[PDB]
Amino acid sequence: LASADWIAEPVRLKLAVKHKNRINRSGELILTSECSRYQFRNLADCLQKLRDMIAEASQPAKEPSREDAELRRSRIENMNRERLRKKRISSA
Amino acid sequence: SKTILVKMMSQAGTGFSFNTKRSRLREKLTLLHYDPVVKKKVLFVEQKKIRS
Amino acid sequence: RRAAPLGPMPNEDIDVSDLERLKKYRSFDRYRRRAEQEARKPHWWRTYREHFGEESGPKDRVDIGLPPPKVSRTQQLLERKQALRELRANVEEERAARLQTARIPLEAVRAEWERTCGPYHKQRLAEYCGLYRDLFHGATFVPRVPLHVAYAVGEDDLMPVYHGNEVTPTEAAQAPEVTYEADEGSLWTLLLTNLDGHLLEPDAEYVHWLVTNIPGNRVTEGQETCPYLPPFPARGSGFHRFAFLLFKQDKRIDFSGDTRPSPCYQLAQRTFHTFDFYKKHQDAMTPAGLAFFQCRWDDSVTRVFHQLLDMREPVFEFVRPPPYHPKQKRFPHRQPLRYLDRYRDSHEPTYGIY
Amino acid sequence: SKNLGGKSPGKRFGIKKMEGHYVHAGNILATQRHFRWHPGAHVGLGKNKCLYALEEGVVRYTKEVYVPNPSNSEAVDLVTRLPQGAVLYKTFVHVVPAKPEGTFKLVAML
Amino acid sequence: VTYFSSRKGKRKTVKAVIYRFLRLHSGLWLRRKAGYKKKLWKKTAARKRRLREFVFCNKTQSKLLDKMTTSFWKRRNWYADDPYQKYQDRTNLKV
Amino acid sequence: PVENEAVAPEFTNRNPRNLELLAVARKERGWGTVWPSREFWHRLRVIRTQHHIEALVEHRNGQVVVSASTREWAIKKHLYSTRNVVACESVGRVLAERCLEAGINFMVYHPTPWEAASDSIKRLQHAMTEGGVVLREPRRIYE
Amino acid sequence: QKRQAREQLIEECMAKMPQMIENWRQQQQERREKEQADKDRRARLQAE
RNA sequence: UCGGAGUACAAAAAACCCUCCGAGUGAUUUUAAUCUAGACAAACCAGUCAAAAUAACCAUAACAUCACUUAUUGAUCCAAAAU
Ligand SMILES: [Mg+2]
Ligand SMILES: [Mg+2]
Ligand SMILES: [Mg+2]
Ligand SMILES: [Mg+2]
Ligand SMILES: [Mg+2]
Repeated sequence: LASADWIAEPVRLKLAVKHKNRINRSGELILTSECSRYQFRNLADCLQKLRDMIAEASQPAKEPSREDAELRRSRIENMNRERLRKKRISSA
Repeated sequence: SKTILVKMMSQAGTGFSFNTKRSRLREKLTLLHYDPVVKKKVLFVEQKKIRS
Repeated sequence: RRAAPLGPMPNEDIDVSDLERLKKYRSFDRYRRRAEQEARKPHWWRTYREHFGEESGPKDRVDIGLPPPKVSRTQQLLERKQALRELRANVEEERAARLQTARIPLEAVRAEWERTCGPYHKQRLAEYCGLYRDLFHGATFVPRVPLHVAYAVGEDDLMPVYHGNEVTPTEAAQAPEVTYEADEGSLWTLLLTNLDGHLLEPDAEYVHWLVTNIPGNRVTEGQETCPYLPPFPARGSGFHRFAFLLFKQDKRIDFSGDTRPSPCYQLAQRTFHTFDFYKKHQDAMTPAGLAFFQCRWDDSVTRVFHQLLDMREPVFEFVRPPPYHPKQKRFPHRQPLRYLDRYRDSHEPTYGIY
Repeated sequence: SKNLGGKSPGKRFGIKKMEGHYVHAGNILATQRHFRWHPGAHVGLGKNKCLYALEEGVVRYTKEVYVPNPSNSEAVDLVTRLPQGAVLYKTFVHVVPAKPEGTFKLVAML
Repeated sequence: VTYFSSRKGKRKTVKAVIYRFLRLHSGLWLRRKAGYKKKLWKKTAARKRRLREFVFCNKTQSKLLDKMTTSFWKRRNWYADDPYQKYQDRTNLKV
Repeated sequence: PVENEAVAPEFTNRNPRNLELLAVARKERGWGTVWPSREFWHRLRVIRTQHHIEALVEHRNGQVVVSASTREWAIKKHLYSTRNVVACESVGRVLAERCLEAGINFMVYHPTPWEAASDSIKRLQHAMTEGGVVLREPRRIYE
Repeated sequence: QKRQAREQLIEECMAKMPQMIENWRQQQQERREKEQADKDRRARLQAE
């Protein structure tokens, strides 16, 4: 991702921030395809995912919409966790 | 106490009709049904009378 | 044919005749209490608990812990009745109670709870979370002495670590501060153990922070056997458990086999067994403190894996067993057309010879 | 003559899976006309009082206390008319799950 | 069934079978549930779905229909955008 | 290769709360003909005797996880008339903070129709909600 | 053209749908209220 | 022709121009969807259940309910509607 000079610096930064879950320790972004039995279709799926990520990072109107079905539990858990974290005592 | 069979057409624009049983001594029937075309609660009104 | 009952029948005690003179309950909740009391008894017939794992029913757990504090029952009861009387003598309390506008000193209530009955609730929570089963497998101890653990996540921001809390690895990257009341005549040892997260051995556990020969409360003054290592739960398997075990010891225990090097970044060297540790040093130390928290993967675990452990971050997932399908029939009678799709390897068209 | 209509085939209302039988999800454990066996753990109840396993496991039969729904007027009346020491008991059918919920498998080292 | 025709001497086929049945090349026969268009206002949604579903035939009925039909209807057809081309063949049948 | 690179792909998590917290654990669907429903992971039970009020959270196996009772000295010494509505809200708030400490955020409460309309237990539910513990345990993933 | 006409008619009929729903609810409520008032006044006049 | 009880006492099935009840539907609104594992029953045709996933209502149900609820029903073909 760092050495990929065919996309802009802000785009590279956005891919690094968003897709860090699929970035190797060597900095190599990795795309996976398993759907079809033909390597042609598998490579087509990989390239389509790459194009989609590039377009998503390039478009500036991304509102970062989030799902709610599986996010309410996370929100409640964070709420209740900082409810205990709110203790204010100096340390270190 | 004879009933009636009436075909109701959706008022959501799309053509979707369902048959329901109604009493003869009742007025023109109008209910709320589910239209699979639009997937919403839509008012249905009695359009035709088919079977006695 | 008939068979004699193998014990007393449930409703064979009350008299069938003369039901009018027999007292009856008129309350569904009262019947519910009676039924739940009956359902917990060891009946001689097949029951739900026997099939669904009552865990061998009663078990004589071995207690390895400090004796309970000795208090005068009569004096305690006298003081408690005196306090209740002096509280009830007030009239402002009565007015607040009737007007339903009265607050509670929650911090105080927690203080007395942890003082008098907190250890037992903590022990039963450890039982429910399975700490004893994986640390000693045959022994239970009551955390007689409170142990307050807290991480520092900022300049004025403190994350407490209670029993069963959830703590982020980013919040737990730094070493915590631990406090517990103790006189300046005793020695203590503190152990942070990662119960779940060992990649190789399911029955083993990791070390994170072992400090020994703590003089009273000043843990920083005591020597550290194992340097602190931040939690590193895997991305797939979440919600690992990390337990703080506090041992009170009489003698000054000195050892060389449990000592770790200064870096201590090898998972092979950081392999632990609390059962073996307590078997080796059982004569002196006695467990008296407990503090365990749950921990899941976050954005700092990958940094811990890469920079510190010098490895590749492993990623897991929660896979499910494949759906069960019966043996395929030559002529599936009255089955839908999609029957042939249940036994299809792939949704691609194979032309064998064409 | 005077008696008519007495002919009608049996409905096969009975028990399908006994105790110890290994069933899969959706298997009809037992069908009934009135409530003879009540569903318990991992056993769902159909609209026609039939009992079907919800998880793959082993079928068991137990005798357990019966606490009815408080909205069930008839059963609530029966309970409130029961004497002090009487507790209702019913035969419940359970499915004890065998396979675990799932497994944590390594996919890739990143 | 006319086993020997009077003109060609061949074996004839009954047209009702082909009008209301479909044969996959693997040997299976596909049919529609009887009564799927009758009195739909009187039937539950589950029953209507069950009637709408396509169903197969057992060995006896399959052999009967094979006897009634000729060899032209058991041939391999490669249609353009055939809905049942994926079902024409049988896979993973362990007998 | 690296000595630590060993993975043992069959990863086993012995934590009994792991699947419950991941919301993929097998909830006990079932009974349907008896009350209350046993499809949950943690259930809140409120016992209102004629002298004391107690509130428990119980696992599916029936074990008591976290309990707060007006019989406890800590609440008894700070509370008057351990049966009334202020006692009920007191025990509710104490159980709420104890559950937050224990790491339980979701429970189920199944009261009787006459109990749900009571003044004390409505206040207990409100106290739990304002203390941070939420009812309506989340649905199981791939139920 | 047929598809566009169908979509336009569907949109036109769906735009006014909440209005028709509220009108039908109001009509049914008025009908039941009038029936209740008639029954109540009949009972009241019969009582005297 | 269909259902309930006895014959047919305890898994299922089981006959008589055997003994008795019944059905060829009413009332009301919650007008009750799609897709799909796995099963019951069954000569065949038919009849029954149903987890997960989907769009709308509480953001916690939807199996329409009651009348012993079980029976209240009819295959192709062919005729008609607006498909
Ligand atoms: Mg005492
Ligand atoms: Mg009979
Ligand atoms: Mg017969
Ligand atoms: Mg069978
Ligand atoms: Mg579902």
